[PDB]
Amino acid sequence: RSHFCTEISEKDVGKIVKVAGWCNTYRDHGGVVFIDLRDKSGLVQLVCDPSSKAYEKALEVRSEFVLVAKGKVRLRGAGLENPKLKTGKIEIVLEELIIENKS
Amino acid sequence: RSHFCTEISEKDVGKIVKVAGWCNTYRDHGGVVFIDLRDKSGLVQLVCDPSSKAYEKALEVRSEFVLVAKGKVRLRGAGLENPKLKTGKIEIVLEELIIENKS
Repeated sequence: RSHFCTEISEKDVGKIVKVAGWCNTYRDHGGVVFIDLRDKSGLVQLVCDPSSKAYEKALEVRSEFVLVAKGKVRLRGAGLENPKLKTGKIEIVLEELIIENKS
Repeated sequence: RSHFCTEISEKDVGKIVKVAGWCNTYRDHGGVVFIDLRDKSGLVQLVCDPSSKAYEKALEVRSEFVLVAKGKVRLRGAGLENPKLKTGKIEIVLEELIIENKS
């Protein structure tokens, strides 16, 4: 059972959640993949590094790809909170990712 | 295998296709459900009537819900073609539908 993006907050840290949406922004810096996932409610940040089983799939993501993602909620890094997002204090550590469109 | 929404064309008439996207517009008229499904490639029309197994699920659709749909491609009926859309000569008769968000 999924959450809408903005139903996830600092209250959910430690929980495993499922979200479904589309890629608003994909970013890759220092080997770490950051995906802003958009759904009807708004945005949540997915984070994936090479130790995750989802990483290879995460690397194929492009803007507007349809994604169904599962992972654990955690706080964003020190000084990395985004005050303009409802979910801006947290991110989802990506454990599983399905790209519903082709590759 | 999915097609991107606007990869579906006249050459696909009669074939079964799978598409994934979000609801751009939901319309219900005369008991028939019309969904403009949007993905990275653009829009395609899904059509669903009460004789479809996917009808009860289709009734739950709202704008911006993430959908994964399967159905048969056909020509839009005479006079119903929409030349303002790439896929405007065709539509998908909905046979199966999954709503990936909570509905």
